[PDB]
Amino acid sequence: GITKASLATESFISAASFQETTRVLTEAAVAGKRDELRGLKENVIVGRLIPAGTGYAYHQDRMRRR
Amino acid sequence: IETPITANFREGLNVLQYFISTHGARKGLADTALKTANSGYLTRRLVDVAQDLVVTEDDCGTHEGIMMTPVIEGGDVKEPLRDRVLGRVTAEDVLKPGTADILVPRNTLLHEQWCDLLEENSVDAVKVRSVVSCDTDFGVCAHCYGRDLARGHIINKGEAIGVIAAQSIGEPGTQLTMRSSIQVKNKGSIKLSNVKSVVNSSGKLVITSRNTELKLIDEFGRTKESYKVPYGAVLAKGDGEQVAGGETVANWDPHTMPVITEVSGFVRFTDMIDGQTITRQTDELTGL
Amino acid sequence: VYSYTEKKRIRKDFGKRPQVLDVPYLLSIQLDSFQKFIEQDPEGQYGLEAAFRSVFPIQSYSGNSELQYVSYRLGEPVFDVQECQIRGVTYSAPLRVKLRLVIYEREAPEGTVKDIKEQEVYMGEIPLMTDNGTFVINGTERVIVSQLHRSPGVFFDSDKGKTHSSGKVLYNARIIPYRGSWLDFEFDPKDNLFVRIDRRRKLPATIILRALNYTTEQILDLFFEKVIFEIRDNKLQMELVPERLRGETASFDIEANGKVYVEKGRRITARHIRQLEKDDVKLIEVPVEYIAGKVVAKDYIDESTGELICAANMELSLDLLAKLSQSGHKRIETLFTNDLDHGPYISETLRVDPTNDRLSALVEIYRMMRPGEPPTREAAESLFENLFFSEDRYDLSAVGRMKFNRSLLREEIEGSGILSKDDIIDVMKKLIDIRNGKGEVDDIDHLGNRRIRSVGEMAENQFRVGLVRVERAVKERLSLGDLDTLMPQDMINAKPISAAVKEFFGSSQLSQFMDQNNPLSEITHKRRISALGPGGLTRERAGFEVRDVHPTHYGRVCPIETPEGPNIGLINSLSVYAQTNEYGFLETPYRKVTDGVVTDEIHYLSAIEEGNYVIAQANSNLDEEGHFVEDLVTCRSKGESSLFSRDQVDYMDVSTQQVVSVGASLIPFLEHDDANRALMGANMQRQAVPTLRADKPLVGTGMERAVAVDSGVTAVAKRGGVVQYVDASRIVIKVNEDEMYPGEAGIDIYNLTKYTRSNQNTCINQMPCVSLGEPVERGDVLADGPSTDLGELALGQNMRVAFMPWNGYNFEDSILVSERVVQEDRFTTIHIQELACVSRDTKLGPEEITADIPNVGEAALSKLDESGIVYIGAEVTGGDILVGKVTPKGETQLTPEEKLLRAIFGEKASDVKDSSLRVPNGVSGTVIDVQVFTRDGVEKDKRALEIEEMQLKQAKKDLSEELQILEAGLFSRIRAVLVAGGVEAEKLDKLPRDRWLELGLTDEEKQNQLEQLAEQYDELKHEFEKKLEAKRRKITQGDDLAPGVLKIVKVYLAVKRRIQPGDKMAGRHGNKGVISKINPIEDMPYDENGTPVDIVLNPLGVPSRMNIGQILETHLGMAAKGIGDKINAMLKQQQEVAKLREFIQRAYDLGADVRQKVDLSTFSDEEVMRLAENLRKGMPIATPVFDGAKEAEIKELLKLGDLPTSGQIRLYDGRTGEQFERPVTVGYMYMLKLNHLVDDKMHARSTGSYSLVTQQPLGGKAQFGGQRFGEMEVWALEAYGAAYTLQEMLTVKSDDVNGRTKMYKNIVDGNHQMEPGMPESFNVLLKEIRSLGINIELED
Amino acid sequence: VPLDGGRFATSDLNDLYRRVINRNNRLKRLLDLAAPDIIVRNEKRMLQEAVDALLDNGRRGRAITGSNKRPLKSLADMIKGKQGRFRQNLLGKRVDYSGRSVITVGPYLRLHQCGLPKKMALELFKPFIYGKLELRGLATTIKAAKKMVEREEAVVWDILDEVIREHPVLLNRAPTLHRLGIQAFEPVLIEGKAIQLHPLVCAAYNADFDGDQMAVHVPLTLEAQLEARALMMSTNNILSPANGEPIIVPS
DNA sequence: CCCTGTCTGGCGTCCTCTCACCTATGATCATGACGGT
DNA sequence: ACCGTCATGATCATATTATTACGCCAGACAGGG
Ligand SMILES: [Zn+2]
Repeated sequence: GITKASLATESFISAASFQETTRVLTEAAVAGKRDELRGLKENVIVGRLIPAGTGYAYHQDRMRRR
Repeated sequence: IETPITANFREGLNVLQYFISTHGARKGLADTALKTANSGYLTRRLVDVAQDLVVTEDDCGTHEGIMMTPVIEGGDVKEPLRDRVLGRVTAEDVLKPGTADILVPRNTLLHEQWCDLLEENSVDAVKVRSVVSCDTDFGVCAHCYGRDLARGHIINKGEAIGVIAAQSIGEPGTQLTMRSSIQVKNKGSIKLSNVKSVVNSSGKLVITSRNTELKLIDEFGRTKESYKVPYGAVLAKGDGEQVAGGETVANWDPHTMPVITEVSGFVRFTDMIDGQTITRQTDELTGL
Repeated sequence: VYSYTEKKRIRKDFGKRPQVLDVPYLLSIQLDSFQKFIEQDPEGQYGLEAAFRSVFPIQSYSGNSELQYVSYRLGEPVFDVQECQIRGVTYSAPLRVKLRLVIYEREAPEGTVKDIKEQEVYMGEIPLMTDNGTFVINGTERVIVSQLHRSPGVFFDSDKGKTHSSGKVLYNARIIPYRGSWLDFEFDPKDNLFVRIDRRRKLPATIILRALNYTTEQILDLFFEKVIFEIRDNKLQMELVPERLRGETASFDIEANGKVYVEKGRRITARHIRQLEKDDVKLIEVPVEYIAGKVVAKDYIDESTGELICAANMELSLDLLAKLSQSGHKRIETLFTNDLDHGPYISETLRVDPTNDRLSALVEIYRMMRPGEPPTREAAESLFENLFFSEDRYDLSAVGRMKFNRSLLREEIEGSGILSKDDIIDVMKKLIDIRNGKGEVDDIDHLGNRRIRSVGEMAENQFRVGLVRVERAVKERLSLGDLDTLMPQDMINAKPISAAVKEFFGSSQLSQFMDQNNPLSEITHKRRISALGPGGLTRERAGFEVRDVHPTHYGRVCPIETPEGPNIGLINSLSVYAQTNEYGFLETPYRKVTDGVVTDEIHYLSAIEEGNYVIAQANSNLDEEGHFVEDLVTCRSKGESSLFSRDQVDYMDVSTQQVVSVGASLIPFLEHDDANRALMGANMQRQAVPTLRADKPLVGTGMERAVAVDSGVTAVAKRGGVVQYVDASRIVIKVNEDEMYPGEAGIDIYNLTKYTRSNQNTCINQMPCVSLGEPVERGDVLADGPSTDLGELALGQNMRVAFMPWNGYNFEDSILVSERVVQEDRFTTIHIQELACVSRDTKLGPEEITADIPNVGEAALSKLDESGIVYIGAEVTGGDILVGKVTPKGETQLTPEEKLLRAIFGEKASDVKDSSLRVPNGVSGTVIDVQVFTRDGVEKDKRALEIEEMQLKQAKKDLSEELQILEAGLFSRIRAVLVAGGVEAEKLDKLPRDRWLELGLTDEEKQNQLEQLAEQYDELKHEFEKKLEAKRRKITQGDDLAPGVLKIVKVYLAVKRRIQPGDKMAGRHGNKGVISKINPIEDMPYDENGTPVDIVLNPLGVPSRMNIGQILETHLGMAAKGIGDKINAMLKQQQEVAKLREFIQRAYDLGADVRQKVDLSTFSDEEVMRLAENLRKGMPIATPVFDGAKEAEIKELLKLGDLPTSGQIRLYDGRTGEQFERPVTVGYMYMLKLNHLVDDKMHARSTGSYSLVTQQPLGGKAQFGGQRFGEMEVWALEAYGAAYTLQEMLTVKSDDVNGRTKMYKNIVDGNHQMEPGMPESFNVLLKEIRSLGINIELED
Repeated sequence: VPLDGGRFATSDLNDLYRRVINRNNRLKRLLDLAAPDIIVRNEKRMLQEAVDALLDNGRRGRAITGSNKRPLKSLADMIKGKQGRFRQNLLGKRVDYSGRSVITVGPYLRLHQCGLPKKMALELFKPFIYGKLELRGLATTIKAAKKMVEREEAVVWDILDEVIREHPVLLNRAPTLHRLGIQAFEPVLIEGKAIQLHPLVCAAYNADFDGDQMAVHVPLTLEAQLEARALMMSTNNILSPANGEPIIVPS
């Protein structure tokens, strides 16, 4: 279901901007999880270009130049 | 309430009629002012499950996609195929309903001109590409989404479709509310699906399958009606037959589950002993 | 006959039903409750005496001392209301209490105390109520709002359907005490019976029945009947009453008297019961399988062994029968446990019980209350006697005992406040009866179960909580000191009492700030039945049913006036005629319809007495005697409307206005509006603003005079008489002699309230409306208030409206207004703002109020005096300096080095930062009142002494005018005395006023009268002198301030706003609208007479938003103005009074059987000219709510004027000058300006201040802030492909500080470019997550 | 920070940290004081509960409180909830160069332009006006320009009509549900104090004119002006994205 | 040992505007007014 | 009129109890056929 599916994501900021932050931050902390940003709300949190709209060319460029 | 409000607003409502009116309107204001919270929380859950999904390819390179048919509840055909397969790219190439013709090719967007050439040929159902069958890792390819919907063309490489989709489902959350036998209507041809049947002694084709779908196909090829016929019903008609508009074609009794047979012969009571297994209840008002 | 202000302008009145009970005093809830609270009340209850007699006498911890209670008394307040609002004090009264201390001796607490002491003691300050019904807490006039909560008593609810997911309903029985521990009996799906106390852990219910010292034999004696088995020679025979066998299938062939009655396999019919009870069958025969599961009642013991044969509440087997049969018992008592009739709920409950006696039950109850501690029999007895059975911790009120006896079908409604054994046993009996299928459950929203608290009861409860804290303190101190040496003011201290009552009146959830911008808004905020607050429900949790109008709100709580939004139906408003019962419920008047005749006696029914009887509807036709003219009449029996016969009715409603409130009974044609639009119309009629010259409603309901006079904005005459001196400041009434006291000679002075600030920044003015030499009657208006006119209620103004689409400028709901409206200055209102400048003492130095300001111009300071505080009456704009204040700062770390350096320069060089009080951004207006509050011991500057001399001369001149005009009336009485019995016609007025008091006269009542008037003269002289000295010592002395503030300068601006595109106007039916274009005069659609229409509405709002009442109001307003134009035509031609009398009489008859029936033949040729002087701007018409003016009466009144019958005039155009096709509707609608103006919402920000913890801009308008680019807007920009717009929308424009300074340099140099960086609030997120044990980083 | 007065309105975290440090100092002194076993067990237990109350208050039994009965807000309550950092300061932010006022009709407009008042226009475009004033040469330092627009002389309105001309703004109605609730217009200056909004566009915003309010936002940088003209312009949103139906239907 | 009531936690709409208001106390040196010489 | 006594206001650390009245809806837990 949609709230169990958005809280079970491979990106803990996406699952922490949404409902309960305690459960998700302890699960991510004891798992040692890492957030390869790669979505819209991680980049709205961290303050950069959205990887969808005009910023999709910027993220193509950055993903190409690694 | 069994006593209505016989006075309109140009005539005056008296006191009791206005008080019953206030019952009916206070319920509506409470429903909107509490409905809006669930509508907003639904939009939030939807844009946070979507949140990631970006059109990131141009073709996933597949041949799978869902089978768009017109939807029919049992009344007249509710939503036509041109509402469901408008601007969605076909999965395999649609055969023209005559015989084995390449009417449309296998990766064409179906805009209004293609949908009119679909409606002229009375095309049954289209196997079309759906987003849930997209093979793209981490995103949706540009063909399996479909038309842009506010642009005439296909979706561009990039445009966030998860967020516009989540907003478009959750945005009408305010307008939504919060709190015998089969009689045919039109005149056409009969077809049966999921059917295993047998002819009774009288002639009415009874069915030995519970899950039988009774379709009414017209003289053109498209499916215009559909119904669900239970296990053991008295069908007035048969397979492939032509009927008249309004003629009863089905009959059953839902309060009496039929234990009808396939063959004939004599009846024996196997493991039926009166006193422990079955009981003797002679009827009061009839005697049988 | 009519009162003299009702001969000024007599309102035309339609309406058919002759009234029998007039509208009561609309503020009776507040005033009657608080009069019930504070008054010397004998016989114990109610009031403060209930608290002082329930918490006292405080007796000590066995020290034989006791602090008992005598009486109480409130002294006068030190400050009256006006000085209290000006200065800022509470409006309180000191509560003196006479307490007594007694101290008993040793070995005899029934012996003599050695010493007593009775004395006066100070405790608390309770705030009094003003005559308007409001409190003044800290200079701001506040209202405590009535609460609607659950009635104390038993309550049998049914948890229907939802539990256990199998449809088996539960039943709980919540006992709701007024003060103490709750008690919930309930069931469970195993059909066991479970008690709980205050929502704690759950126990089986009969554990409390053992706690009341019941043995189990007595419990089964109570909760079941008995079945008798007699062992008489054959198969253990049975006593049988066949009523238990109603529908049971027997296991054998029941025969008796040698006759087969009942067959095996069949059930016992009712006629077989009749056979067995007709033949009087007693003993029948049972098999050995019949008592295989029968449950024994009491214990049987064997006499030989001394053991127990079978325990109580146990099923019987073969061996138990074999044991008790050979022990000598012939009688066997069992229980009847049926499927439908009587379940064994008590029996299964006792089988779940582990306890066996009183002690174990008390131990288990003591253990579920306080978990995990050693119980002791004394502690368990003390706890269970202090839960329910003590006068201290448990108290149903009289309301609670009434509901608890009524809902258990008792007789006496009087009982103790504590429970007993019979009470809990009757609760369990009624719960088992409801489970058995007979009797009904009780709904919650039924208004026989919703009590109304008010100001008096809630203040009593908060005062009682203060008293139980102070009895903790007094029990501490009384037995821990030396006696006798102390007095009962060293023990009791006034801090918790005053803290409790000051916290309740100061900040509660029900002591709220009065919405005061309108007389209507006052008088409908004081009448409010809020469901929220302490003890009630909350907005974001509940619910569905409580937000819905129950069928018993009819005539108690208004159905249509409630705030839409998050709390609909919780902020209910009380109706017009609805009183409050003795206990606290709601009651409403009715008319006792005896068998044929509607008797005109009123008779108050509550919410549960209404249900049993049958009530006729309000507007039922009756022919002059009371006989109902139909033979089917619409009535309502038990919450359900129907059609009943002519003479089975028992009550009729009083008047047809009683379902609605006073907010929504000033709406004309209410019966034509759909209820949503009537709701929005009543709410916006509450939200109006007072204009400059309020006019009148042409189409009212006649309810305006009750709302105006019964509020407190007009100056109602106390004693009637003759006016002597009218002025814009004061009004002097000379009291008539047939209304007048013998002593205290008496001519009254009304000091009006001129331009001062309301709470909503409006301008609460009072204008005198009487002439000079004019008679006034007792109970009559003298001075109109804000939004009043001649004692009526004029909220907005009435303007010429047309319904037509006009070139798109009224598209959705907009309004288009001619410039003729703004030229007439008719929507110009007066606001008063109160700007304040405090001057504190910092630790860098004190601040000054000097006029010298660093780095400003002399032209900016020319509006100041030599003292630095602005003159009275200088029109300022935004940015002008009102109070020149500079920060007295600096301080260069003291020391000798700097000590000798300060001598050279001298004083302060420039260590004064500029922090003056300035006008807010974008207003104007006039400085009308300046106050200077100064701490005593600080030098008062020049303008402070100037204001003190001004107020001192004003007070002395005003009190001298009081004494002078009062003694002018007194000497005018003295002259009237001396003429009778010893006249000096021409001799008296030559000899002086001193030698009138000592002139001789005959010893009669006249000489005694002279002695009375003389001593009243001398007493008023001495009283004048002492109160002048008291007023001077109140003015000249210092003022209390906050700790560490030197002086406060307050400046009152009076802004005078106007109209503009963007304001919100609305009618009285829900037709809102932003006024969209202020057209010139010429563009308006005019008609074939010449007059332009003022406002062009939009027709398309009528068929969807179904408020058809505004079009009938428009047509009747045009009829009213047609009569007014014909009066203006018959008066402008200077016609004699005969033709005016003819036409006014024809315009006042005009209808069906109506109530008005005036005649002008008793107005005598001078009042008719003045009545026509008041009717020439239109004729006011009353239209009561549900008994209004029908269509044919509007047509007949439009025929009296020469207007067209259909109401529609053909209208030309202003632009083209050619006719609009299909003639349009014009008329007058009474439209209101709302105070949602557009130069209070408009705001803009380039770059302002930034917040401190997260470097983002501030929020609001007063703080110069930026609009919240919220979360859904971020989603809407993700939904496009706008990526750079969102990046600068949440990095550059908002948060990143180096990013935004780079941005500002780049914008002022022309280079549109952003250097992005990181949000600083994300670094705040890193520090808050990192401040836990979590290690968040940034890789690479 | 102190509020208006002479006292400091202290935060809740300072109460939490100050209690943990008070208890930790007491426990060091006791462990120093060689107290018996009970002392140290209650002391360490009070420290455990103090730390557990600092981190996530109220997850243990009934939460501690300072004033008056309301519990005080801890670190986890600075993160979680509707008013934490995610939902209140990182997903939604307060925003400079933004404005808000009551809307009204103005039917003379073309559907790519909206009316915008002169007072709001001179406040939202202060840096562009400063840059324009410094380009002409009328003034010298920045102060002079801020005095000029604080006085509002006769020459800054031509400057304002030359910074408006081709510069779109984002109008936004306050409950934005779908993407058609943020649309970009070109301003046309209004004598008045109310945003004039083209009527057809109202059916997209669900905006009637019964007292509604809208916010204006200014695209500062150049890529944002181009995104407002090329993606978010009101001429570009004539079909609703939920279907194929036109959203500029005449109402 | 697989169903099962029962208990515990965790959600519950966005944007805006106006107003008022944040424990009690228990103990003592030193200032301040009152009375005798 | 000066000297001595009762009274009354500053600064200052001390550290937590006798109310209940949402409505689902998952998720974990002891109980028992
Ligand atoms: Zn695909």
